Amino acid sequence: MIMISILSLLLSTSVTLRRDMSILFNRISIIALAYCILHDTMSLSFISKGIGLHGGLLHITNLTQIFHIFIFIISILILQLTSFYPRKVWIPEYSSLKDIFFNKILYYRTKIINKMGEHMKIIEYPLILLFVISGAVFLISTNDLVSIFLSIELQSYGLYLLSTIYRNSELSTTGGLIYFLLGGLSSCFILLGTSLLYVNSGTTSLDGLYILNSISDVNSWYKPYYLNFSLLIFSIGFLFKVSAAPFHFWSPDVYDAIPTIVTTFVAIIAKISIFIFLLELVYYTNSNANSYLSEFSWTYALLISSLLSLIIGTVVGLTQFRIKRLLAYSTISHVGFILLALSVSSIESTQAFIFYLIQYSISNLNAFFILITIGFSLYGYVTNNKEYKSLLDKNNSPIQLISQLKGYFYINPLLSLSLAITIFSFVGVPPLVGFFAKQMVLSAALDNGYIFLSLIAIITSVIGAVYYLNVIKEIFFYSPEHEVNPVLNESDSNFSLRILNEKNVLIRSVLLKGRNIFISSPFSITISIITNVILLFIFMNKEWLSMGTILVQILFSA
Amino acid sequence: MASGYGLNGGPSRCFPFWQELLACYVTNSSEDNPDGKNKCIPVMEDYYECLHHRKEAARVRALQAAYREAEAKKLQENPPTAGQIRNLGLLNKEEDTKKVHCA
Amino acid sequence: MATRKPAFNQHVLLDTTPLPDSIPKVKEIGASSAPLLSASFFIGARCKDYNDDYMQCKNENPGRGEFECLKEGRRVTRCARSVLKDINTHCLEQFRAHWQCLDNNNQQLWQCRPAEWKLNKCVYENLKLEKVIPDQPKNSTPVHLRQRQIFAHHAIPPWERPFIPGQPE
Amino acid sequence: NTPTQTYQFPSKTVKTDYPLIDNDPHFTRVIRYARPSDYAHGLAAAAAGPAALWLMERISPSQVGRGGFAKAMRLAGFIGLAGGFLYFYQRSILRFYGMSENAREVEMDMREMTDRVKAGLPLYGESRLSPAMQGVAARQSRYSALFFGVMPWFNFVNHNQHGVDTAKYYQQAERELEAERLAREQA
Amino acid sequence: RGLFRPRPLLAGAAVLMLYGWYKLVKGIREQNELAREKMWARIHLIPLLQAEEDRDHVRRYLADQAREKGLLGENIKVYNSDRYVRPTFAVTPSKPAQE
Amino acid sequence: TTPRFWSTPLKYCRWAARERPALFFSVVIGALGPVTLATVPPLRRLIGDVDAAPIPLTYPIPPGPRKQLKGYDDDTED
Amino acid sequence: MSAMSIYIIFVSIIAILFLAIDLIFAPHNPYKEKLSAFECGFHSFSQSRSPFNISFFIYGLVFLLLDLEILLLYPFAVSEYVNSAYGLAAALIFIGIITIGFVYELGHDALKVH
Amino acid sequence: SRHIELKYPEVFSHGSPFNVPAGFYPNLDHVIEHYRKQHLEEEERKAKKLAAAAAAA
Repeated sequence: MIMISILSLLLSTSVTLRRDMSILFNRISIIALAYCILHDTMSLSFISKGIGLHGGLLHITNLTQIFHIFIFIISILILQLTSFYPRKVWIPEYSSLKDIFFNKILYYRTKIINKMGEHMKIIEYPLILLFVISGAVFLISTNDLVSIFLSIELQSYGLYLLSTIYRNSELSTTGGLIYFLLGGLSSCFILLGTSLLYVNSGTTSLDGLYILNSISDVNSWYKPYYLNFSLLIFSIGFLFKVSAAPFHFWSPDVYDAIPTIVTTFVAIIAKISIFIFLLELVYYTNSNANSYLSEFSWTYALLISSLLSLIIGTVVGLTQFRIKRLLAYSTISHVGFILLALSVSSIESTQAFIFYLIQYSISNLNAFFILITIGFSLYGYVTNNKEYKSLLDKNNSPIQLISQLKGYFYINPLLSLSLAITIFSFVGVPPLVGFFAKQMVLSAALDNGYIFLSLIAIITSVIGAVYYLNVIKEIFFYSPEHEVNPVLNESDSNFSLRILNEKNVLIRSVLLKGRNIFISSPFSITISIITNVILLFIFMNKEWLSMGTILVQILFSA
Repeated sequence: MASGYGLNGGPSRCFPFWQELLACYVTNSSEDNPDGKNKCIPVMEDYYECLHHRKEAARVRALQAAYREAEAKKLQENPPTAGQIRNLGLLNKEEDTKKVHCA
Repeated sequence: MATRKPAFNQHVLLDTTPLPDSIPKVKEIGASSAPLLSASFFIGARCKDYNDDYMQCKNENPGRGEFECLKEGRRVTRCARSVLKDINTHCLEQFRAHWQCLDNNNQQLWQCRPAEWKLNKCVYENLKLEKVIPDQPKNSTPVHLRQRQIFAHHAIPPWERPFIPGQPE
Repeated sequence: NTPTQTYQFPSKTVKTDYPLIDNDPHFTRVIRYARPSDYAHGLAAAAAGPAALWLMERISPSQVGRGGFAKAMRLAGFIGLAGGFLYFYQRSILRFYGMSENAREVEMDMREMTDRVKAGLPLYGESRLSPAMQGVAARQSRYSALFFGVMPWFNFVNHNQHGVDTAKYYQQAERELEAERLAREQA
Repeated sequence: RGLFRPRPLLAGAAVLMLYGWYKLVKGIREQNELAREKMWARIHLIPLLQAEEDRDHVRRYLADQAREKGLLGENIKVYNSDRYVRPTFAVTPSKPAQE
Repeated sequence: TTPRFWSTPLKYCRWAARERPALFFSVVIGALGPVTLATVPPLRRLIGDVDAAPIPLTYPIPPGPRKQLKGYDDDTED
Repeated sequence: MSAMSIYIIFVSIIAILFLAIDLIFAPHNPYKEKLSAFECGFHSFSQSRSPFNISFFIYGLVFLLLDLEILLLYPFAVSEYVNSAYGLAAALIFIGIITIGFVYELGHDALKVH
Repeated sequence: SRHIELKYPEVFSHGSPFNVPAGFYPNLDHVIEHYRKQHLEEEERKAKKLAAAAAAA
């Protein structure tokens, strides 16, 4: 269904050079991703560690289908940023259910809604996003070495093309260029990793590789050394893609350069798909009996990366003045918790890994919506800061500085508290969802003798909490540097709005000012839901946590 | 190797060795007896031997140095010519075939 | 030795060691490629059961049937020397004309159909051996019993008739 | 007569709550064994797509030019129809897979097949494809409706590799033939 | 000038292209049948040819097993299984024929 | 000037043939294959044209037990 | 020795024999204005080693991908008897997805330099 | 669990159908017996559970 949607959307896009069709191509992509969810929900009535599909090249697991549906739902939420205009004129006179469904409002809205903005004029943008989803979804379902390479390239190439999609932006072309070049080096390690596996084992299926690893584990001419250190080179190419230290220098630079609406998809989706693929490959290749092979485990790279990502992520973020250079370092410290949970291969660590990855994806999505919404809210605000006049690509990245958020509690108080809750959830403060995620990973690692990494993680969290608190200190401790625009609220200039009925007949005409302009509901409702999930997780915890208990029991059963 | 599809449109040389190893694993290993898969250790070594030929290269190497050193020590009386080897098994070259066999 | 086709072979290794006295001895087939193709349909007309028995023996000893089907192999060789001698005691001019034609025509049966028809008739009237090809389409005349060959470089004389056993001239 | 062997290929066992009828059921069987709810749900699902795009248009107009919405409905109409049929197909085949309640399908399968077995016809039909190409096709499409959201696939090959022992069908037909002979005697 | 009228040239082209597709149906159908004859002729020869090849393989295997038990004293087991494996490597003398 | 396909599909087909022949007839030729696939094989079988049996590309190993043959044994050599 | 290798030998020695004759038996009098670039009689700015505008680079980008696509069809044309209907279907799906990308190139007018 | 269950047991049916040497493919009759038993055991087990629900009507 994802491919049928790609081919159908590509056929309509191919006969149109009309840029006014971009908003509607994006709304159709949201309907298409909702059919993929219905199909994936229908496929969840079986219990199994895996069923080979299409000649053994692909496979389906309950874990596979849960993660595809999550990828499809995250994608629907990100797609909202290109399928609805950022600002909406709302009036109490046009607020009933009868009014919404049977009455029309006419006013000049090109400037108020930013109809001809860059995020509203790229025609192929929802089409290229579907390509990354398709690559992400196959990679979860891959069963073969050749399948792995093709799917990670389909994911990677579309991410390069999304980073360069703003062609008239020098900043985006550079982030796209850096990402493509360094990601091409990343794929050369993945290809070398797969090639050495096939060259030494004669097989291309992971299912066959797992059996060779399992027989080999006992307690004289062919010792299976190649498996661990072919998987090590294989793993290094994926630690780049998730941006784990010391292969993380690229993401702070690229995330800050590309447009913010683009950075939300580019920085979230690839992590979800790669960590799920690595999870099942970590489980099958674990040796249940300690031997010489266990001394050379490729999973040691995952512990080095988690140890480094915890240290690098929290320390280098201390002196980051750029909001998006800071979110990347924040992610680098969070993938350290994900990597540490993944490296301890235990029922408790696998539940902790599943739950941390889902909650951080929804929480990091909340941060990006708030950032994107705080920017669009500055339309009726004016500033005189020499620093905010020297910023580049202000349309693609409206908020680029932490200082630009100074005094935002005095401009939008509840939107600022939404960001405060999301940031406090990144710190790990109870009773927010991020505390429970972090303490589940700490639990599992404590129970498995990884005491030293648990001590490192808690110490880095206090270091990482320093720059989190600096964001909140700017939003609440200082006065705003943004003032209301004097012309858009002057009590002498207003625009006129007509309210029409079901058949083009005037009911009443109203004269409106800049105080009658608000954030469009798709972005306020989305932020409201994710904020409330973070806040009240302690009351809605049972089904979500029990989903991961069952998925992990299946993976460890039989 | 393990695919079953070789270069000539026929099956791969190490496919019987791979099918035997998988058959051994499924027919001996289970959750009830984890250590039943130790039966697969010789079967898994044969699959690698079919693939890389390290054990056979070591056998021929030892046998070839042993063979050659005996040839030098062996008494030599008359070496067959290259043309005489070509004549073995022909229509009307009974004399040469006999000389090749020292008969 | 390996079934891989060599790309850098410059040397041939021969063993003059004979098979041990334990294994019975079979004199090998002496026909060349052209005589063997000209008599292949006769092989299978008489030796099919033994040709099929040796193959089912090897499939019944997977990986080991070389050593464990040596008697069935000796039997197929004997069955095949029997037809060759039979095609030599009788029908020897026809047999030679066919396989001598086949060597000059890239060993392509459709390029020597008149010599095949003459030999096939002489084999039939002295050995009761017929050329049978399985699963040929019933809608059309068998290709080896067709007057005109579309891929034959020389057209078949109108006066040369295909051999169909039973029906007279 | 009895084929003397009823499981010839190694199949994958999936833990499911209902009896497995066919791991690779032919396209026509999926459509024939479809319940009338399956046409009700698949028609509602196909209408949902364009109706979603209509509702988004009424509440939040896209501000598109004169012919754009009609173009977008044609894409939303197809994508909804395409996903509606995939949803309609999945409901019927999950019952063949034993992944949905299938008592009705289990009983029509046990009659249709025992009707083919008493008639001497092949259980799953005759393929024009070779027996190895039939296997590649069984391997490609078995349990393939569980990947419908990503890559779709349908079985259009009359192969004989469906994951079930066929002995039950031959057992019933002979017992049905046993009862037929005794009934025919009293005539 | 009707030598250059688009219609009669379209007609004569459709005739020639339809006639040549008829001849192609007959040709390939005949060749697929010639291919069946070449394969059945090969199949009758396979069991006498393979039988001579197997006698040579058993004879060369037995000789090398005897040569090792002399040169190396005992036989080295390359494979754990009892199955015959066609040799990838062979002992060769230090010199070719003198010619 | 140019016809819209959904406004009038038959008018668009005439314009595309006359004014964009290379592209229009590419779609006709390409579509003719699936039409050939769906219609010729039924008519071919209706008229009795039978698809031929596949030629053997491996030795045809017969099924069933071995035939327990007696002939061409070692004593028949001389 | 094989004919193919000997063929490569000869064509190389013919390229040498012609080249050697001219390098030995022809006059050689190189001087300043003889060794200058042709520009129809008047010297101009040397600009052939500076970045130049190619207005058909989008055609080179597409040619690379389509070259890969027709290469992935050559195995099918030499394997049709075995592929049959089941293999023809996949080859048609492959061509059909590739054709949609070509329709994108035609509709977006990428190949229509003005 | 330290035991791998093939996600794709149908890999036992792989291998080229052409140019096959006689005696090349290993007999997998013990393998097919195994998988037959898993299928018969799963369906048997399912048939008992559904009958229990009818008894609890």
